Amino acid sequence: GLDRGLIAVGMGLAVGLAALGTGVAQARIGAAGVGAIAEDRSNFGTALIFLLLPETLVIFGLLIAFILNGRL
Amino acid sequence: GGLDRGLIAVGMGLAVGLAALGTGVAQARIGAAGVGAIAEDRSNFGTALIFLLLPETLVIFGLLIAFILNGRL
Amino acid sequence: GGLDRGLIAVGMGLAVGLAALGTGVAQARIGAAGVGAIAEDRSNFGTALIFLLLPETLVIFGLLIAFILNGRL
Amino acid sequence: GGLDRGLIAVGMGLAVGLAALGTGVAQARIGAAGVGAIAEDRSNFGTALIFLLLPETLVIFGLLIAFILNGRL
Amino acid sequence: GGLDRGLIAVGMGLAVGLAALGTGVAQARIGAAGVGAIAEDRSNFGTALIFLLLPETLVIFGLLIAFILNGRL
Amino acid sequence: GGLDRGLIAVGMGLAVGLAALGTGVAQARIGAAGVGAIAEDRSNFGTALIFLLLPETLVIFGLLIAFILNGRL
Amino acid sequence: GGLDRGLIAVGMGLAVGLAALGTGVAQARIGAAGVGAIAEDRSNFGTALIFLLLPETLVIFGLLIAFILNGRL
Amino acid sequence: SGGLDRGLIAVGMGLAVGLAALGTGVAQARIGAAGVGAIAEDRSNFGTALIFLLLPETLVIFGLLIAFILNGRL
Amino acid sequence: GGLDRGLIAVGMGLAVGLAALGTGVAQARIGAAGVGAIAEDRSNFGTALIFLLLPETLVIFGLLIAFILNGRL
Amino acid sequence: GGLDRGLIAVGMGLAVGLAALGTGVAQARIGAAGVGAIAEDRSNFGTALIFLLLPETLVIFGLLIAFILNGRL
Amino acid sequence: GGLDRGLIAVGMGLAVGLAALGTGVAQARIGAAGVGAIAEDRSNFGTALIFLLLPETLVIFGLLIAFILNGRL
Amino acid sequence: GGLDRGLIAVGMGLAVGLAALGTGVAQARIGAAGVGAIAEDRSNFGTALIFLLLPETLVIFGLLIAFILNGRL
Amino acid sequence: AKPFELLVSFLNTPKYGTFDPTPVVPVFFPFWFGMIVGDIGYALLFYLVGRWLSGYVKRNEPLVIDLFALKLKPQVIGKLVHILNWMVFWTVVWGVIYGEFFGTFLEHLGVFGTPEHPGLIPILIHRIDTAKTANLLILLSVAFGVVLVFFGLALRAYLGLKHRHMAHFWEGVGYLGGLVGVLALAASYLGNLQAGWLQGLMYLGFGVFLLAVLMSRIWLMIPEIFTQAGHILSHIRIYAVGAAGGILAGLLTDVGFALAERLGLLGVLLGLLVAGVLHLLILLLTTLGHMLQPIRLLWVEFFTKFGFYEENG
Repeated sequence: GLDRGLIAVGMGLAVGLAALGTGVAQARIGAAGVGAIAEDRSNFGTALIFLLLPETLVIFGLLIAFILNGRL
Repeated sequence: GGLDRGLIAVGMGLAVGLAALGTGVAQARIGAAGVGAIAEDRSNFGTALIFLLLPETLVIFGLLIAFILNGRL
Repeated sequence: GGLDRGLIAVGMGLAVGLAALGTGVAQARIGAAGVGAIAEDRSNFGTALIFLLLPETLVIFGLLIAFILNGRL
Repeated sequence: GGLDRGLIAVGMGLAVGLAALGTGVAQARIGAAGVGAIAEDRSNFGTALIFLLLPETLVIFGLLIAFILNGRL
Repeated sequence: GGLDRGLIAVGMGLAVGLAALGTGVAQARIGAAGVGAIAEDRSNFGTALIFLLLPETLVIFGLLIAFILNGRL
Repeated sequence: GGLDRGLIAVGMGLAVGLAALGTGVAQARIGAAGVGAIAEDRSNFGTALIFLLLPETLVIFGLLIAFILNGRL
Repeated sequence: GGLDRGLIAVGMGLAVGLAALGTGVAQARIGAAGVGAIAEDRSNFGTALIFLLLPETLVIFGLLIAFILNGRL
Repeated sequence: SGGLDRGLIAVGMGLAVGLAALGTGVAQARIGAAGVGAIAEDRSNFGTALIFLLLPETLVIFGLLIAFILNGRL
Repeated sequence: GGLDRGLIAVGMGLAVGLAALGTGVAQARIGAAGVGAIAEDRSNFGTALIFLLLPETLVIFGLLIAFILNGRL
Repeated sequence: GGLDRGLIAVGMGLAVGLAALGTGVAQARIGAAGVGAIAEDRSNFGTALIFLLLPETLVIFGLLIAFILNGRL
Repeated sequence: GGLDRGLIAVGMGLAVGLAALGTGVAQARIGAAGVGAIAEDRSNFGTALIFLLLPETLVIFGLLIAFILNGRL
Repeated sequence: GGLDRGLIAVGMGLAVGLAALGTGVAQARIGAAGVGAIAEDRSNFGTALIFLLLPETLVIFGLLIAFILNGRL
Repeated sequence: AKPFELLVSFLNTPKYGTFDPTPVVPVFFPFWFGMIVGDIGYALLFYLVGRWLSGYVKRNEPLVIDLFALKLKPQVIGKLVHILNWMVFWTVVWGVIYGEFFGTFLEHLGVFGTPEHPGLIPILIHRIDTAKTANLLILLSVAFGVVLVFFGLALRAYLGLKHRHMAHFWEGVGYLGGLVGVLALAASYLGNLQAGWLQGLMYLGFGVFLLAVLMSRIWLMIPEIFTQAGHILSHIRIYAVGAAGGILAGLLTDVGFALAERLGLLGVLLGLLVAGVLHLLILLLTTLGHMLQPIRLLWVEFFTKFGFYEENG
C-alpha cells in the first residue's frame, strides 16, 4: 500500500498551499485596519469584519484532508 | 501493480490548494474598499462587501472537481 | 491499470488551479481599480461590474479540459 | 505502451495553465489601467476593450495543441 | 515493507514549512504599519499587538496533522 | 516501441506555455503604458500597437518547435 | 529497501528551510520600519526591539519537528 | 530507443526555450514601457527606442539554436 | 549498502541555502535604510550596525542540522 | 546512446534558460534607466551603451557548460 | 545500491546555486542606496563598501559541504 | 559504470544558472542607480564601474565545481 | 602605438609620477580580439569598411550620422584605421590558427588533414574534439591573466616604492603570496596529487601573506583579496565567447551544406544565399559586444585597478 504515503504528501501540500492562500491576503487589509483604528478607535468592529473573511479558506483543505484520510 | 488512489489524491490536494492561493491573491489588493469605506462613507459597506463576496466562486468550483475524484473509488 | 489512469487527476487539477490563480491575479487588479469608480460615483457602477466579470473564459475552458479527460476515463 | 498513453495528457495541464496565468497578468495590468478612460469618458469604452481583448491568442494555442493529439489513444 | 515511511514525514514537513512562511508573509507587511502606529504614541501598543496575534492559527493547524500521522506510524 | 510520447508531449507543452507566460508578462507592462498613451490623442494609436505586436514572435517559435516535434509521432 | 531512513532527511530540510525563509521575509519589512523610525527618535529603542523580535518564534517548531522526526531511527 | 532519450532531450529543450523566452519578455517589458513613455513627444527620435527594444531579441536565439541542434544532429 | 547513504546529502542544501535566501532578503531591506542613516549621521554607526546582523541565527541552525544529519553516515 | 545521454540534456537546458532569465532581469532595469536618462539629453547615447549590455557574459558560461556536457556524448 | 554516489552531485550544486541568489538579493537593494550616498559625498565610499562585503560571508558553506562530500569519493 | 552519469550531470547546470541569476538580480538594481548618477555628472565612471564589477565575483563559483566533479567522473 | 592613446584618454587623467599604461593595450588587446575570429571570411568586409573610411579620410569627410546626430572628426579616423590594421592582422593569423574554415571539403572528401581524414591540408582545430582541445582552450587564457595581473601588482608595488605610501607596498606582495598559495593548493587538489614542492609553495605563500597583515589590521583589505582571486579566474571568459562564435559559424555553414546537398537535387542552388544572410545578420548583432568584451576586461581589471581610482589633473 504505497498510495497510503501519497495521500499524506497530497494532504500536506494541500493544507500548505491553503495556508499560503490565506496568508497573502492580509497586505492591504492590515494596513487599512490599523490606519482606521489610528483614525478612530471606535472602528474595532468594522475593522475586524474584513480580517476574518479570507481566513475561512483553510477550512475546505482541512476538511478534504480529513475525509481523504478515512479512505484507508 | 494496483496503485490508483494516491496519484489521484496528490492532484486532488494540489488543485484546491492552488485555487485557495488564487482566492488569496485576489483578496490581497481589494482591501482598499474597507479604508475607502470608513474614511469616506461608512454606509457604503454593502457596496464594498459585494466585491468581497464574489471572487471565492472559483474555490467553490474547485470543491466538486476534487470531490468527484474520491467518488471514483 | 490504475497507474495508467491515476496520473490524469494531477494534470487537470494543476491546470484548473493555476488558471484559477491567473484569473485571481486579474480580478485583484481590476477590482482594486474598480473600487474607485463606485467610491466616487454611484452611477457608473453598472459598467464597472461588466469590466469585472470579463476574465472567466479561462476557468470554464479548464473545466472543459477536465471534463473531456473525465469522459475519457 | 504502458502509462505513456496517460502521460500525454499531463502536458495539457501545463499548456492550459501557463497561458492562463499569462493572460491573467496581461489583463490584470491592462484592464486595471484601462479604466482610467471610462473614469472620464463613456465613449472610450470601445478602444479600452480593444486593448484588453487583443492578447488572448496564447490560450487558443493551448486549446489547439490540446486538440491536436488527444485523439491519439 | 518500507517505501512508505519517508512520504508521511516529507508531506508533514512541507505542510508545516508552507504554513510557517505564510504566517511570516502575513505578519511582514502589517508589522511596518504597526511600527508607525506605535511610533505615533504608546497608546497604540495594545491595539497594534492585537493584530499580530491573529495569523498564528495557521501554524497550529499545520502541526496537528503530524501527531496523528506518526501515531498511525 | 512507443514508450516516450508523454515526455515529448509535456516538454512541448511546458515550452509553449512558458513562452506564453513570458509574452503575457511583457504584454501587461506594455499595455499599461499604451492605454495611458491613447488617453491623449488617437495619433499614438498605431505607433503603440507595434510595440505590443513584437513580443508575439516569441510564442511563434514555441509553436514552431512543438509542431515540428509533433511530426516525430 | 531501508531508504526511507534516508528519505526522511529531506523532510526536515525543506520544512526548516521554508520556516527560515518565512522568518526572514517577516523580519525584513519590520526591521526596515524599525530602523527608519528609530533614526528620528532613539527613545523607542526598547519598544521597537520588542516589536520586531516577534516572528522569529516560528523557528522553535522547526527544530522541534526536526528532532522528533530524526529521533524515530 | 532503449532509454527514452527523445523525451529526455525534448524536456530540456523546452525548459531552455521557455526560460529564455520569459527572460527576454521580462527584459522587454520595462524597456518597452519606458520607450512608450518617451515617444509621447519623441517622434523626432523614436528610432533610438526602436533599436533599444530590438537588442534584447538576441537573448532567445542562442538557446533556441542549441535546443534545435542537440536533437537535430541525432 | 542501500541508497540512503548517498541520499543524505541532497537534504542539506534545501535547508542551508534557503535560509541563506531568507537572511539575504532580510538584509536587503534594512541595509538601504541603515546606510542612509549613516550617510546622514555617522554617529548612529553602532545603533544601526547592531541591526545589520541578526537573521544569521537561521543559517547556523541550518549548518547545525546539516552536520548532525551527516553524523548518521 | 543510453538513458544518461538524454538525462544529461536537461541540466544544460535549465542552466542556459535560467542564465537567460538572469540576463533579462538584469537587462530590464538598466535599459529602462538608460532610456530615461537619454530622454532629455540625447548626447549620452555613446555612454549608456557600455552598461546596458555588460552582463551578457552570464549565458556564455551556460553555453560553455553545455558544450562541455555534450562533449561527454 | 551503486547509485548512491550518483545523486550526491545534485545536492552540492543546488546548495551553492540557491545560496548564490540568497547572497545577491542583499547587494541588490543595498548597492543602489550606497551609490546614492556616494553621489553626494565622496568620502563615504569606505563606509558604503563595508556594507557591500557583509553578505559575502555565507557562500562558503555550500562549497565546503561540497568538498567534504567529495571526500567520500 | 551503469546508467548514473545523468544524475551527476544535471547538478552542474543548476549551480551555474542560479549563480547567474544571483549576479543579475543585484546587477539590475545597481546599474539603474549607477547610470542615473552618471547621467547628471560625468565625474563618476570609475566609482560606478568598480561597484558594477563587484557582483561578477559570484559567477566564478559553480563552474569550477562542475569542472572538478566532471574530472572526478 | 600612438593611435591607441585615444581610448585611454576618455578616462580620468593620470598624475605625473605614475607610469603611462597606454603601451600595454596595442600588443595585448588585438590578439584577444583574434579569438572570436573564425569569421575571417567576413572580416575582409571589415577591411573593405576600413578602405571606405580611409576614402572618407582622404576626402577629409566631416561625417554626420543622421541616426545618432553625431559629428565625426577626420583626423581621428586615421588613428582608427592604423589601429584596425593590427586587429585585421591578428584576425588573419588567428583564423589560420583555427585551421578550420568554410571551404573545408571533409563533408564530401577527405582533402583536409585531420585525425578523421589524413589529408594534405592540415587543420589544427576541427572544433569537434573535446578531450585535449578543451584543456588547450583553458590553459592560455588562464596564463595570460596571471601574467598581466602579476605585472600590474608588481608595478603598483614599485610605484609604492618611491613615495612613502610604501605601507601598501607590503600588501601588494601579500596579494602575490596569497595568489601563489591558493594556486599551489588548487593545482595540488585536482592534479596528479604530488604535493611536496606544492606544500612548500603554499607554505611560503600564506606565510608571506600573513607577514603583510602584521603591518596593520586593515579592516577593508582582507575580504577583497578573495574578490581579485576570482577576478583572475574571470579571465577565462575570453575563449568562451570565441568558442560560441566559432561553433555557431561552423554549424551555420553545415546548415548551408545540408540545404545544398542533403535536400537532394531540389536544394542545390538555394542554401548558400540564406546561409550568408544569416551569417551577416548574426555578425551584425554579435560582433559589437564581442569586440567590447576583451577591451573592457583589460580596461577594468588591469588599467583601472592598478592606478586609475586616484587623483587627476
